[PDB]
Amino acid sequence: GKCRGLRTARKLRSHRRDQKWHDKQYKKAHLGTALKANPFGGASHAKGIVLEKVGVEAKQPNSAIRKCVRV
Amino acid sequence: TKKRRNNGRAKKGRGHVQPIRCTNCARCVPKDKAIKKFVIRNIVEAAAVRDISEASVFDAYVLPKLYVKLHYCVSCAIHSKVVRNRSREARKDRTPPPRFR
Amino acid sequence: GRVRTKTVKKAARVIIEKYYTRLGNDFHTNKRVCEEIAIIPSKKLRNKIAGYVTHLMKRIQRGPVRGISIKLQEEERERRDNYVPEVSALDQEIIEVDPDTKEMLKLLDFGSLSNLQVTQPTVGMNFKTPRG
Amino acid sequence: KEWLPVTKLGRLVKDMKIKSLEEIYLFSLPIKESEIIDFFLGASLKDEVLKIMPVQKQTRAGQRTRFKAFVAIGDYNGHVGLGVKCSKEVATAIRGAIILAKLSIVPVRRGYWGNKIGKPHTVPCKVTGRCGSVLVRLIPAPRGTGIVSAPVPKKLLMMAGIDDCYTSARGCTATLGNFAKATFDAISKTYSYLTPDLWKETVFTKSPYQEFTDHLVKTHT
Amino acid sequence: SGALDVLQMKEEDVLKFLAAGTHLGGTNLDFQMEQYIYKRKSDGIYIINLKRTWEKLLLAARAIVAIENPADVSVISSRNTGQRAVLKFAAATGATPIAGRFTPGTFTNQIQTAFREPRLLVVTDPRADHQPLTEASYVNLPTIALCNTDSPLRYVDIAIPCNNKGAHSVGLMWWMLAREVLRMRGTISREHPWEVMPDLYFYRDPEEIEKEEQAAA
Amino acid sequence: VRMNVLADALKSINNAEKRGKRQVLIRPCSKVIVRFLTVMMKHGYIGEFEIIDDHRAGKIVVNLTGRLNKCGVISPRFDVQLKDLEKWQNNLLPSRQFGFIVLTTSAGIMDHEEARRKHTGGKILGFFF
Amino acid sequence: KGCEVVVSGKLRGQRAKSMKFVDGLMIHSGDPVNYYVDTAVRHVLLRQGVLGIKVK
Amino acid sequence: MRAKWRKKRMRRLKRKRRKMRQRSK
Amino acid sequence: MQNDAGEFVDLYVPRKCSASNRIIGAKDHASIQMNVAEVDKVTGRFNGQFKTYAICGAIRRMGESDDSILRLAKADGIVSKNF
RNA sequence: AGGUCUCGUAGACCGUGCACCAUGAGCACG
RNA sequence: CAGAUACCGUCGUAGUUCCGACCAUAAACGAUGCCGACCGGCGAUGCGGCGGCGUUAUUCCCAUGACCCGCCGGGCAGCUUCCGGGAAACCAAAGUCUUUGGGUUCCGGGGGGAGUAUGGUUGCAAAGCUGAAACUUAAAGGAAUUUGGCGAAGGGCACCACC
RNA sequence: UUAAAGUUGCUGCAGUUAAAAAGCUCGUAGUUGGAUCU
Ligand SMILES: [Zn+2]
Repeated sequence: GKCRGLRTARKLRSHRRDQKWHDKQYKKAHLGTALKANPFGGASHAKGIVLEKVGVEAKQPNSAIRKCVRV
Repeated sequence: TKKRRNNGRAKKGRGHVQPIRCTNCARCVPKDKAIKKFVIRNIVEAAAVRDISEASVFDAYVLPKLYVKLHYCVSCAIHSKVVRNRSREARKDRTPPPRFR
Repeated sequence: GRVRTKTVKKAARVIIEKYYTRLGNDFHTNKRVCEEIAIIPSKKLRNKIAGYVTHLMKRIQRGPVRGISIKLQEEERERRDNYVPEVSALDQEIIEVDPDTKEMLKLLDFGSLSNLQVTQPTVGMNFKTPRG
Repeated sequence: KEWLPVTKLGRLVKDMKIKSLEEIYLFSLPIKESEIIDFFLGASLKDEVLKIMPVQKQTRAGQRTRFKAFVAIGDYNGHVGLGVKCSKEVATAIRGAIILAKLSIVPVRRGYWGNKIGKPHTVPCKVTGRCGSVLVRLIPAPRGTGIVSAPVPKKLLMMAGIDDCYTSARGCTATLGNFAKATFDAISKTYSYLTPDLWKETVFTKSPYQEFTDHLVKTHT
Repeated sequence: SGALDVLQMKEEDVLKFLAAGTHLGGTNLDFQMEQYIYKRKSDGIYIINLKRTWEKLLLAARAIVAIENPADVSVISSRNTGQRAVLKFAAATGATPIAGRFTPGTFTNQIQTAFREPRLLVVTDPRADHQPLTEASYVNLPTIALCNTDSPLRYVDIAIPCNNKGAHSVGLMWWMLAREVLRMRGTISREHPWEVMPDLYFYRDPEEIEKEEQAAA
Repeated sequence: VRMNVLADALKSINNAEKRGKRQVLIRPCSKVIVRFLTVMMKHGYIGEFEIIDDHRAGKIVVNLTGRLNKCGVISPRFDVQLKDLEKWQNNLLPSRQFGFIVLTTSAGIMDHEEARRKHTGGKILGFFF
Repeated sequence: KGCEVVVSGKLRGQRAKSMKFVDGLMIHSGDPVNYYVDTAVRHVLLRQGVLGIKVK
Repeated sequence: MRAKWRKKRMRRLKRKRRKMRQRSK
Repeated sequence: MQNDAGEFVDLYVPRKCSASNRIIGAKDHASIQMNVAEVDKVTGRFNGQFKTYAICGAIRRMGESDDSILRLAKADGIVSKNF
């Protein structure tokens, strides 16, 4: 740290709180928007109903077509 | 990256320098950034000095000189061959070139 | 032109630095000397070697040496080194002494000597010619 | 088959007049040929190639690829060294790196942890090393701990004599040459540290170029 | 130099110093030369204390005679005023002279023909001969320099303060350094001078040589 | 402005130790500088030192000796327990076989070694090794 | 004193590339190239084409 | 595409969107 | 370096500088084994006595070592005190 | 009383200025 | 010009000028917060002070202004380096940092989305401050070498170039 | 989710050029405060 004083701790704690809040993975893990926008809803596995079968194209160096299912 | 120790000018404690206009161009260049040309010439130099010398009513009449000062923009200075570019180690020579002619 | 290559020059410096006592200043003598002491498979190479040997011999007898060393210690200037002049060129009866170094010698080991004299301070105006 | 010395130090080594390389390191005499090392030290010199990597510069002839080889040499109860050589062919680079590592070896001293009993095992203090942006720390360890590190400075530390250490690295460790050079610099700075038991006033013996002047004036020309 | 009164200014060494102009140096002062100086004279010339110069010369002569092999002393001169002096010094004491164009890697490249191993190095001027000093820094080689007031001080262990633009002072100090070395070695008695010629160490211009041989018989 | 005379003085003597100088000059003076350098004096790291006492805050001239690696100071003055002393010297001193750390005992200014056998502790000053 | 080999033709690929090793001194000009080096050119038959071998 | 004219076009788009919002309400 | 059992288990001790009391590494090639000779008290001739001094490389390359030689010689007694 | 003072050489610029530039179908081998 | 509502030329509104009322944005950059301590040299510059041969406002005497030789303190700056640092450009600070703590404000966490949406706030307006998310990506970037490529500047050679 | 992350840095990160010091200044809280008393 830089602000180095004996009788100060809440300035360091508030600065650490703001710098930890100003992150990416901590902001994803500690907000409800990332869990709301997740299709699984925070679950490892989920069940669904197959309704379409389609085929998507691959990227530019790798030339193939992949079989995928709309669920 | 950083090219020169200074910034292409001589401003060190000013911040703002009164801009001037170019001669060939009309660029608003700052005064310490523009290349300054001060040339001392006369009215006639070699093709008419003797022709005036035996056509003057005053003997030993010295020809008057013309004194002008030129301000050059950097693009106009390179384009008119006034100043060239050197290498990395040879850039830090503040001495003028030897004016032999 | 007649600019010769490195191998004839290197042979010439080697044979000059190795042989100086039996080496002469005549071209046809040192041609046969170089044929007696060295093996050359050509003929124009012999001619170039002997010509460069003669040129460097006349160059080293003309004046100072700068390209090679000396083993005979260049006797044409060593004899001039061996002359001892009758005057020592340092024991002058009058030596120009500034009074500042005179007062420096008042306190070191000496007083006033016969060869020491005091001159008035010759400062006219200044020093340090204008450069900055 | 038989090595001919080209230096005065090599001549005194080959004359069996000098006893060991201990006083050569004491007087900090430089070594320029790879025969003092295997003349004094025996067959304990173990070599391990570290990494062979290609470097290239491009011309009209495509690009010219050269190989840089890292190797380490040194006995397992004593000295250690490192060498870098770049050449065209791989085995020539290996032999050149082996020679250049054999020239550049350094002595180390080993300290204790708590009690000064038995043979020394760990580093005497906390030394460091710098190469580029690679920072290597050498924390001493208690007896019977083992070196905890990346594989390359761990193998340098078992081949360097010691058997227990704690290490910590900061920077771009993935470049093996800078990291190995920083480790070699850190272990080479062991004698460049003041320790309070060495506060006795030093006594100067004769220089190794001085006892045998009459020998060398008629032996070495 | 020794506190005993046997090696001092007797009668005429200071006279030779004042005749050679050794006491005066350059017009610029280095910050390492604040104690090898008496006082600046007028018109900006610095006066060198001759007692300290003699004392440093005695110390350098002690360092020369301290070793026992005369072939391990190497003297260097690349300036045009000092080729003759080191050759006469090497003839006097048996040192190894290098006069003109000291090639780099002489003490480092062990496979070339110009590879010599010295134990003591003497140089004429540190400013013009920085290349032998940085080369000698790569080995365990002490250096002795006849340094000037304006000369920079780096990789120098024994520094003798004197002017170097005058060939007379350089030749005189080389001659008396050889004199002190031969006196302290045990070949020259101090009760009588051994002085064969003080101008034997002097560099002469070719025009002066021409007029000297024209005037002389 | 100047807020700690001990830190500035100790940084100055560290800079002159790295610079190879023989004698230094500390501009201010206090008791704690005198006690800190006399702990070093009794531990043999530093030989002679002097004090130039005028009618103001005096100056200190120290005759240094080449037995010093680095001297450090910790700001602010942290609280040290008896059970936290080994925790400090494990990650502050370069080794446990040498190096000393001093602290403000209620009985004098004194190092950690005697503080271990006097069963006491206090606020910290700095370290030297 | 010196050696030189060169192999031309297809070598692990569709295209043909000239592959060469050098070691030692090589002389290419003058009269003493006539009575020092020895040049041998020979054709080598493969199942995919021919290869040329020149040695000096 | 330098940032100055990109910012100018984005400012014009923002002005158009805002003035559409105030004509709508 | 001594152990508890009482043996010099350190393999060698390196030299210390005589001007700054610093240590000399094994690969620092800018050190000097300086040798200075004395003279007899009655004749000023060679006697055989040496006084060895050692200078580390940073003292050379940093700019001044001759003054350290003067302090060492005045401490030894070769250079007279008046200077 | 003479009549052509002696020696060496860059002393060089100067009605001189140029329109007309858009695009790249791809790309090995161990 | 293929295509100019572009480079170019001739006119030309609002402004460019002043007085008062507004907004608070720049490469507002030394792209380097503030105070204080320590650590090399050199040569000049501007201010104030101090000391010392000599010349001048004509010739003798004082201090004054001009000039020369040093010194002190503050400031804009310049050259060199194994003090040291840095990824390197380079740096007397960007040094005194794993041998990590002098005191104290603001601020950054891959690249976009995006200084965007929304809300608040200020403003007549233009806009200023505060300031996301969804989604997408394995790169985006900083220094420095080798032929390269210049509608970049020079230098050299050639009767398959010229005179 | 933890260590690796000295990539949240209190120990223990960075802010000339890689992400970065408000355009500058004043100023209330909070932070830090010269020497000296056995
Ligand atoms: Zn213009």
